[PDB]
Amino acid sequence: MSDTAERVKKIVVEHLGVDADKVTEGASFIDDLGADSLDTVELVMAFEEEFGVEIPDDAAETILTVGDAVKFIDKASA
Repeated sequence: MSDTAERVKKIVVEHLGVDADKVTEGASFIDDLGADSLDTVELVMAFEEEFGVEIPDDAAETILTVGDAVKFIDKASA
């Protein structure tokens, strides 16, 4: 039913190569996936280039769980 969620999650599943079910709003790419700030940054950049938006650097710091990254891309998408 979601437009941005499905997109973000999809890209994450095709990029990370993990399960989609695991990609939930409360899914932290840091712990849930056991990744570091690096992974988060990379993902953010990918989505930014995919949708074609412009966000600050601090944004990557605010993006912890899927819901964060998704909500961000959707917010900047407008």
